Amino acid sequence: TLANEDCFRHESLVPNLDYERFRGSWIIAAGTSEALTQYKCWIDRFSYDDALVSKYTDSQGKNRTTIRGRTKFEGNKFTIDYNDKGKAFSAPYSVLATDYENYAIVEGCPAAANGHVIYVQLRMTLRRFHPKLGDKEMLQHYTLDQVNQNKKAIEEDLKHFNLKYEDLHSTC
Repeated sequence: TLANEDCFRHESLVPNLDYERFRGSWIIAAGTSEALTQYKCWIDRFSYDDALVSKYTDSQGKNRTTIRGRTKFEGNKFTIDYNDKGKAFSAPYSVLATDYENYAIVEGCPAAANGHVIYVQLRMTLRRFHPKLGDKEMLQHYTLDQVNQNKKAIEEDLKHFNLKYEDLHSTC
């Protein structure tokens, strides 16, 4: 049970998380796990009642990977159950803070992060993302710009969990 989940280390600022406003596509900018640095520019798309599609690449944009799973939310807490494929990422997770529209801070316990990670995600939307002819660093520039537009709010929430953004590994 998520009710009895013991691996979370922090109290959420959004215990009554509105799942419908949190859904959508999110790009992971940075986190506390070195092992997750392998999976670059990770995008999680939460959809409908409980669908999740997650997409990433390696460090040279090679080996594009998609994994698909099912979520279950109880307030801020959610589990993802990936299919066989991506099992290392099936875990409980918890939204620690979000303004819904731009950013979220999330904690979780995947085997792939050696059991624990806190990460910062920015909303990925075609409303803000205009792909161009010839942008080699497409996702990368998006992410940095969106981090930078929301940097005060992100820093304030992180500080609340005894973190600073400059202590996180950059993962896009």
